Amino acid sequence: EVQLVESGGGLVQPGGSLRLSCAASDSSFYDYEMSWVRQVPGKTPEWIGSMYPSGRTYINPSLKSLVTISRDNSENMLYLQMNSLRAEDTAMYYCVSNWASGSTGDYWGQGTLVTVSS
Amino acid sequence: YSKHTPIIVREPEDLPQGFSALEPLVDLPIGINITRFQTLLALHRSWTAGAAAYYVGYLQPRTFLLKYNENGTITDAVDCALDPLSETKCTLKSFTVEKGIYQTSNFRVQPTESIVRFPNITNLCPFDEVFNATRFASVYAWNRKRISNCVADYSVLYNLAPFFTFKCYGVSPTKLNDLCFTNVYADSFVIRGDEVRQIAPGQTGNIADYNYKLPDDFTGCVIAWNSNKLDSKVSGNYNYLYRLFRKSNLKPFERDISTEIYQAGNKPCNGVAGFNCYFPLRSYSFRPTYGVGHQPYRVVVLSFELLHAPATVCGPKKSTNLVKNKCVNFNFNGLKGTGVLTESNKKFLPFQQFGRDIADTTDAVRDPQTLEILDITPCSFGGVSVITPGTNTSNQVAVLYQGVNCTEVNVFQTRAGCLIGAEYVNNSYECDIPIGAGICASYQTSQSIIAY
Amino acid sequence: YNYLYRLFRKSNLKPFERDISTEIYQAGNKPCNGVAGFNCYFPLRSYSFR
Amino acid sequence: PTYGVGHQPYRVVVLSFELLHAPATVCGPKKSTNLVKNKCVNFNFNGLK
Amino acid sequence: VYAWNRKRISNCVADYSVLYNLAPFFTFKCYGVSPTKLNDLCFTNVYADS
Amino acid sequence: EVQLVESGGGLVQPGGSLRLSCAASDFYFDYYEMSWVRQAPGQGLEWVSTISGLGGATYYADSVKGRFTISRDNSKNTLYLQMNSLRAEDTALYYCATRSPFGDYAFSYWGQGTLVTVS
Amino acid sequence: QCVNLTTRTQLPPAYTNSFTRGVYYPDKVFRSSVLHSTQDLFLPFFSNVTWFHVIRFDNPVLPFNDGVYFASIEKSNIIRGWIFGTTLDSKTQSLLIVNNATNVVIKVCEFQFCNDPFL
Ligand SMILES: *[C@@H]1O[C@H](CO)[C@@H](O)[C@H](O)[C@H]1NC(C)=O
Ligand SMILES: *[C@@H]1O[C@H](CO)[C@@H](O)[C@H](O)[C@H]1NC(C)=O
Ligand SMILES: *[C@@H]1O[C@H](CO)[C@@H](O)[C@H](O)[C@H]1NC(C)=O
Ligand SMILES: *[C@@H]1O[C@H](CO)[C@@H](O)[C@H](O)[C@H]1NC(C)=O
Ligand SMILES: *[C@@H]1O[C@H](CO)[C@@H](O)[C@H](O)[C@H]1NC(C)=O
Ligand SMILES: *[C@@H]1O[C@H](CO)[C@@H](O)[C@H](O)[C@H]1NC(C)=O
Repeated sequence: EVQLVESGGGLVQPGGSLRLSCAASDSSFYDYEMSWVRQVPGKTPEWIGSMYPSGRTYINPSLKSLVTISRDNSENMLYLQMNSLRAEDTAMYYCVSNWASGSTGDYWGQGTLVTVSS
Repeated sequence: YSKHTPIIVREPEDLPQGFSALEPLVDLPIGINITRFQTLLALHRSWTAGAAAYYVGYLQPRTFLLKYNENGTITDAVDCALDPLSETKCTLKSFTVEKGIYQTSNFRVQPTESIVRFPNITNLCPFDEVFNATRFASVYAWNRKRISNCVADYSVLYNLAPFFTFKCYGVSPTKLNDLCFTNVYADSFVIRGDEVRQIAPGQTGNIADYNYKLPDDFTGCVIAWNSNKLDSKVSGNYNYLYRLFRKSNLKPFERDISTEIYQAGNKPCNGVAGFNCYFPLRSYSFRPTYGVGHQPYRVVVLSFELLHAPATVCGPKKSTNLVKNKCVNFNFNGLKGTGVLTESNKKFLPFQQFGRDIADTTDAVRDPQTLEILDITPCSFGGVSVITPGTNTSNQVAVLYQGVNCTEVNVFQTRAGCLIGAEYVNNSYECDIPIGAGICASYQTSQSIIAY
Repeated sequence: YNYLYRLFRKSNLKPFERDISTEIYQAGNKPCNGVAGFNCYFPLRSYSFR
Repeated sequence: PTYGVGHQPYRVVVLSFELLHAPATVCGPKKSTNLVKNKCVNFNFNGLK
Repeated sequence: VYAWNRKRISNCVADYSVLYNLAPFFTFKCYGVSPTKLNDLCFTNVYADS
Repeated sequence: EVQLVESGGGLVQPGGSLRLSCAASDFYFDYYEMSWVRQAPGQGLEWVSTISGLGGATYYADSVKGRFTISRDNSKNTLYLQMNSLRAEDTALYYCATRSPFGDYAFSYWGQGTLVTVS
Repeated sequence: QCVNLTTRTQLPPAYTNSFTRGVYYPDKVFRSSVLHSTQDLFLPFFSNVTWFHVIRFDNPVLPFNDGVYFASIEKSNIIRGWIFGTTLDSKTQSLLIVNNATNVVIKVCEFQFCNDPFL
């Protein structure tokens, strides 16, 4: 009934990092699988991270040892720290809880404006 | 069968005008499929073919009235279906029919079509989110969409990508769309091309035992179409996930939501994912340049359940086109029989569907979909009468169709029927063979059967 | 995996007749000619005795 | 004791009947009513109804 | 079963209405007579097999 | 093979409650169908309820359906049956049995069964 | 062995009339002075049978639906047997009959036939 997700964004900052964090409202989130999907025009599907309930995460074979995800429950807000920002990262990131193996009760947000161009 | 007999005179090399019986010779233990034969000659290479001639014919299922002699030899025979005279001699069980009119058989035409005309199909099962969604599911975790009361019409699945498997286990694909089950679940996922064979009841395969375990007695279907056109991302396609490492195999139709670490050795890892500690999750690699075995395929299975509950899901109906002015088989959801379907002027009531008469038989039905009152009437039928002046006089016969207008079977229409084979003269002689309604037949003169 | 059995036929087979024809069925209007897809099924299954 | 119900000893009891031209001696626990005369009734004797 | 006793019953008042108990039956039926309304029929000699 | 038993039957007042929580020892129930069957004195094994293993819905029964409900936590083995407002003709012999889908309606191995009476 | 013999021209066959011929004994029962009516596969009267003549090596593979009335009239005994089967492509069984001048050799096997069988 409420999303309360995808609050943030960034500007063109080459060679820096992204502190994009998307919180979650107080609900019955127990077996949730948070992830990040880009929305660049032309390539709709995109996988970045994983939020398995056991605490372990899975990174894509392309960006190996490039994206780091840490769990934070101080104020119910997930963190994500990456480095080595490229120039083709212009897209619209999302924080979807109903990732793949879903699409039945799937819901999304509004979009975090993040773009970089040298 | 065979029979050997010489000739009496120098024939014109044609079939002789005689009768001969054939005796059985051999009854070999055979029965293999035989449909074509060929005769061998005897070439006398001094190549010369000689002089041979045969009269190969074809046999047909017919009835014959065989006359046995005092010594057990067949002398005469009747075809029983060639001419009305043969049919008369067949139904009379004789060979010298007397002068008069004889009833041989009953004329009756046969139906042409097999229309059904079942009611409409209103409740359509939800198949727009399981065959047209963007991303169905992964392999390590699959979805399950419970379907409710509807009629599962699988004929609409022809609009998908061609060259897709439709192997239905247990049930028969021909009789697939006539089955009232109680619940049907759809499990959709995307795997590689070389893993489609692994989706089967009890077959060896890594994905078939670590990701999805199909039971051995599974009675459903499996659909897998090529997804290389839309599910192949050139820029690092890794949205799909499939498990490869696990302690043991899965139970039939089990949900493996466990994401614990895998241990191939004996040292405790405690969540490090380094040496001798691998992660039991691997992502696919879909590229439009890979082979067919590496292309993505959206696999969806339909598990059918059978309980003694009110049947929610069933099969669709044919509802073929309706034909009029022709005796066809009518199947208006409550009846099966023959009759001509014509537009009737009998006004029915909004709650009435059938129609009876004084004879307590169906004569009018209401069409299920397009409400319209018809008029069921049997086809044309009657009695076939043969007028024969006697075998001792001639062999010409006349056919009389009792109660038939002889328009849908010389031709002359009478009040007793329709006489075909005798001309009507304007003279008036004494009655020789009574026909009916004051019409009498006789063999007078150029001898022929005349009516008067 | 050496015991097989048919599943469907165009009509009821006549008594005391062997159905050895292993041709692929065609339940539609498009020519199949050995594709084994939609409206084209293999009328011979196999048992799973255990 | 651990075996399923597919093979368990069933105490099957077969009660065979026999009726010949002889007076019956065992019926149900039906209380015999009173007999009235000169009036049409529904007689329910041992083998007469 | 090898020497099943054929216990004969005579001069009795049989009440076929108390045999309903636990230990699920096999759909107790009567081949030859009616299952119910057995209290109105009188028999001359019956045999019991155990 | 399987050593499933029944437990929970007892004397219940008209309009009371009862818990017929059965269990099992070892069998594949994640894709089987578990059901209940009652046995009125002098009648057969009438159907009561059925919980699906592939789904999770509860297929109910005739007019007495508006008072019964079943559930399952699916931890090791269980099959509950909540009794609400039991009437006079509700006393029968319930048997916590099961079956297998994708086949005939012939039920699988049954249980020892219990008895519940109302008075 | 089997050889490929060329120089075979195509010509249309002839036709004639079957004058009340083709009647055999249906069963082994002996009748006398009766008129019995059977329903066996006989040759219909005036069936317009073919008139394949050999003067020319014209031996075409003719269909065998339910029966063949082979009536050969000759003196030099050119007809010495027949060949049966379904396709004669060394894939299925096929029946063979040979009528030698001293005996008859009938055997059904899967011989390697060809399009030009002769003697
Ligand atoms: C025999 O074979 C032919 C062609 O091969 C075909 O009619 C069918 O397969 C078989 N027919 C029968 C009646 O066995
Ligand atoms: C039938 O047999 C008798 C006695 O042998 C004989 O006289 C008669 O000619 C036979 N009939 C025919 C048609 O050969
Ligand atoms: C999927 O969508 C297309 C067009 O949107 C449609 O033609 C097709 O019928 C749909 N699939 C099904 C199974 O209805
Ligand atoms: C069935 O569908 C046809 C096609 O639109 C319609 O004309 C007819 O009225 C429908 N039948 C009923 C009973 O509504
Ligand atoms: C036969 O058909 C003609 C033409 O429709 C009609 O005039 C005549 O009355 C019909 N006769 C009978 C006996 O139905
Ligand atoms: C036999 O049939 C052929 C082909 O239809 C025809 O040309 C010929 O005249 C027929 N012969 C007879 C006697 O009917």
